[PDB]
Amino acid sequence: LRSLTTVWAEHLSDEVKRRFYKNWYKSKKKAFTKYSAKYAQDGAGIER
Amino acid sequence: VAYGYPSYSTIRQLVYKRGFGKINKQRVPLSDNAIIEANLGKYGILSIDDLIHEIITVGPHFKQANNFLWPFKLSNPSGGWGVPRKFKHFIQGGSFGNREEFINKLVKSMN
Amino acid sequence: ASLPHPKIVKKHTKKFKRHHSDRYHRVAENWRKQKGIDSVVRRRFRGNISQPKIGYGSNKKTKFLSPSGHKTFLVANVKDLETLTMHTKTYAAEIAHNISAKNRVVILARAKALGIKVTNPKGRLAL
Amino acid sequence: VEPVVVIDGKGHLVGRLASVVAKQLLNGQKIVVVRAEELNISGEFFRNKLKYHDFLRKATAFNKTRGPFHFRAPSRIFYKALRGMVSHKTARGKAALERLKVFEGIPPPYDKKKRVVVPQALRVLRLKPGRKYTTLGKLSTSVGWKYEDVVAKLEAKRKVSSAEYYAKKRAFTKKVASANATAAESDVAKQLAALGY
Amino acid sequence: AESHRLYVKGKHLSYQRSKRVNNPNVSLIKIEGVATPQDAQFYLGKRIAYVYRASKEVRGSKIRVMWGKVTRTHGNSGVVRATFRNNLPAKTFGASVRIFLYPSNI
Amino acid sequence: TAQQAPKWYPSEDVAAPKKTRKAVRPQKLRASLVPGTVLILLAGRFRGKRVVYLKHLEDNTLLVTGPFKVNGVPLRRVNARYVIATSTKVSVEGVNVEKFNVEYFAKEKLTKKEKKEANEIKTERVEDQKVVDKALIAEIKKTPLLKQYLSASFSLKNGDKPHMLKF
RNA sequence: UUGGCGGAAAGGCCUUGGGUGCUUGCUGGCGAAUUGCAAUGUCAUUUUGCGUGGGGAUAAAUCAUUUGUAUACGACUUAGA
RNA sequence: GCCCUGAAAAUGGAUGGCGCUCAAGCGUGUUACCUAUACUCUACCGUCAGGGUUGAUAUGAUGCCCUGACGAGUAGGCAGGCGUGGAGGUCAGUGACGAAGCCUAGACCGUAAGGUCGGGUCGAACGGCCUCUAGUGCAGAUCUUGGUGGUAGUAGCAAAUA
RNA sequence: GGAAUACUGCCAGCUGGGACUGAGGACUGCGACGUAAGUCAAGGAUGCUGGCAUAAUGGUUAUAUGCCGCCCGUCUUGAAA
RNA sequence: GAAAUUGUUGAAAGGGAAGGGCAUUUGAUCAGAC
Repeated sequence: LRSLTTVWAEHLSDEVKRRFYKNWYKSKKKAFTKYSAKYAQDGAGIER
Repeated sequence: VAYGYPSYSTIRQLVYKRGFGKINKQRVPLSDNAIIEANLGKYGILSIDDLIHEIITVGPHFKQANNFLWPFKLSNPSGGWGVPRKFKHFIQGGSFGNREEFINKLVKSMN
Repeated sequence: ASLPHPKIVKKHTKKFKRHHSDRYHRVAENWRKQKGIDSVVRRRFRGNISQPKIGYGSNKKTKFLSPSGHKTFLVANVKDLETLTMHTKTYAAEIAHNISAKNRVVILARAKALGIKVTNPKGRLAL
Repeated sequence: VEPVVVIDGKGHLVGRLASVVAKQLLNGQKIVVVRAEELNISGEFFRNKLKYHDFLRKATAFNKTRGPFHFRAPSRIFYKALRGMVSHKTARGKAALERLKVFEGIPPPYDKKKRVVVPQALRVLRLKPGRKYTTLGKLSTSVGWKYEDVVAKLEAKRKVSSAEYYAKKRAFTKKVASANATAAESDVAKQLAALGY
Repeated sequence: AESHRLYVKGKHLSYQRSKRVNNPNVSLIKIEGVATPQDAQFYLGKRIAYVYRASKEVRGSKIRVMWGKVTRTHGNSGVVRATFRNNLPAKTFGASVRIFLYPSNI
Repeated sequence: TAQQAPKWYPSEDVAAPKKTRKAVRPQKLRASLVPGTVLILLAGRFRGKRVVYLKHLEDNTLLVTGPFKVNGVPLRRVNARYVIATSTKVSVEGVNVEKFNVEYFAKEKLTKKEKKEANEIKTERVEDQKVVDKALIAEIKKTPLLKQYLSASFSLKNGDKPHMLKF
């Protein structure tokens, strides 16, 4: 088995995105922010 | 040893190519009929063919003729020995012993 | 411009080093034959160092010949240099390590006059 | 002569193929092997299974993790049979084996390239008719290879795309095979025959 | 044309050796297309050049050549022994050499 | 002193060599070389150029020309071993070649003082060549496709075995 | 440039239109020289650096402090604009 | 005849390994081919043997040259040499304008012990040659004396209440 | 009844290709071709040409590769032990 | 003012030793003849 791809939600809660930071307090939190651009468009990046 | 009967051809090539004289207790190449004249002139031997004639026909002075010739130094046979193992009798599939005429074939490869 | 000589042949140029001279610091590299009962080098096993022997003796007609074609002859002063007056084509002069920097210019100026090749005409030159 | 020679192992004896591939690598020739699962080995199945269990006994007693690693996948089973015909502990032998790639089925790009066979290593030409042999794929899944079916399913999908490719190939060439015919018995065509072409 | 090759390919196979001892003064070369000593009989005396590359120029090129010639047949598959002016470095087992067609006999 | 002296000295007179017994004799070309033959050059700038053999010179060299108009090979001399001789032949009758000789090709090697830091043809050489080829080009015209043959380079392609091919 | 196909390691394959170069399918003209009788006679790919002018986005980790689901020490799990 | 049973030992394991089934096995035959310091021919080294050579100028008659054969080696014998301290003679030797020593993956000679040179260092004695003489040549002796390592910033520096 | 061919043997029969060697240094000897002159493959290589003339060949040194190589001294029949 | 033994700088190699022998590529370096 090899992981083909991953598709995340449009909005991620804070507590799940603390899992991606070792020093959460000093950070712009800067996660998936460019990945949210895949949403806000009907058929651009997600469904494909 | 591996011995046999040599023919005229076999003797002739040995002396012409590998013929060496034992003169003054030194091994000297023949390369000339005068050398034989100096030593073997006492028995009526003048040229290299006179010496060979004493070998092909075992003449009255064979011993003096034969002893004048150095022991020949031959090479390994050019085509191999023709057998897997040398040290079996020629009858038994090896090489040593009396082979009647096939010493001519062997010696020429050695020659 | 020395006399004609056959091509210089050495038959062995790597220096013979004593056995195990590289292993220990006390065993200096100057050759010494191994006399041991169980020495591999002494018995001449395969893959071991080679011992000096007369078969390595150089050709007599080119023995002692430096690459230039002249045999070397250490000289001490002008008188000793003159000994090579008539023999420039077989011998070369050499100035001893103890001949002073001021004296050396004396022999070179002379050797150039007689045309005798000096192997080391650069020692103790200040420039 | 090709920069890479791709070999289909099906119907080849594991050893004789391995020797031929072993010599080629040491000679600077690159080999890629595909469909290792259908390699053949002489002998019954239960005969060859036992030999593998004997190989499974040998392991370093005081620590198994360092002992002779017994690989199960057919590509590795063939690979072991070849590493022993290469001086693999020397820097030349490492260079020899890096010229080698062994595969299950025919993966990509090797699928769209010509595959050859080694006629001196073929089961049909070597073995006597009526003997008994094995198929490495049957054996490897019998000692712990977990991907017999994944290969089998994917390969059938491979052959499907190949079957139509032949169909376009054969249909297209047939039309080509006709145009040259009507170009025959021509002034150029007849004279090349005297030149043998 | 796209073909500009005026030699015959070959592979430097190994040194001349016994089971345990190799002789670095004589090399083993395989000429592709040759399968019998009779086929190889043609190439005897032909010139051989091993062309390699360096990172430093010697006389205006980054390319260097080691010359040599075919001495005699080896084996039964038409492998040939070649002795070089300077021995091939033994990291070229499997390297490609070039067997030029001169001195031609034809 | 440094070392005392060598007690004896060797002679410094160069000894004359013994009288040799090596006489030079005329060279024997292989039967494959006949004037008029088309050759393929194996070395030099013009390696792989099919070219015409005209004469056997004195110093074992083969006077050879393109002809120059066909492929651009002038009147040259090449070694008897650096050529490939074929079965194709072109007539050389009525062609004057006896004018050329060894001294005709004289280079006048430049002095060591002349050093090429960074950076021509004789007039008489060119008019010599145009004289010969005009008698040969017309001869080529009779055999079809020969003219294109002599303008075409030679090469070896894959699958081509020299020991098996025929030239 | 238009459209598809390929996930086993797809990184490739097919197809549409137009523009462009050459064409040895056939016939011609013009230059080859001098590398001096050979010298691989230098034509490939692998990485990196240094400037071009052309776009594009503007972070974390570790130490230190802290908890104890951790702990001989490192390590581990938490918290801290 | 081959094969099979009879045929059971202890770390995992050995036709040398891989591996081999009209064999890459067993029996038998014919060729081709591979390669030892062996055999042949040649060059060079040395030893031994047999010889030539007063001839002036020019040196060496222990010289120069010709001819043939031969070359393993512990214990052991003989011979030619290399090297060190000191002595008689010689070079009317080297040297404060740098002796001797010491360093030098810089140079040359000798098969070798060794010899010479260049650079660096330092500062006051030393060398070649013919002979004479010996407290004359070290890897070893659980060697003698002095010096120094790895172990290793390790063991540890924890009884008598703080 | 008459031949051919195989096999074995012989040629002081002819001829091609490939490799390694070039030792010796005035003449002297033995032979051949020639009427002679003289020539020669006959007691050991010369003739023609090119490039380079510098680190290019080569020495040494470190490393890389292929193959080989147990730690010396010692007593012992036997030592890497 | 040597060696053992050590510090810094420079160069090189390093998949359960290191070193050694025969040959050559590579880098460095160097002599002689012209």
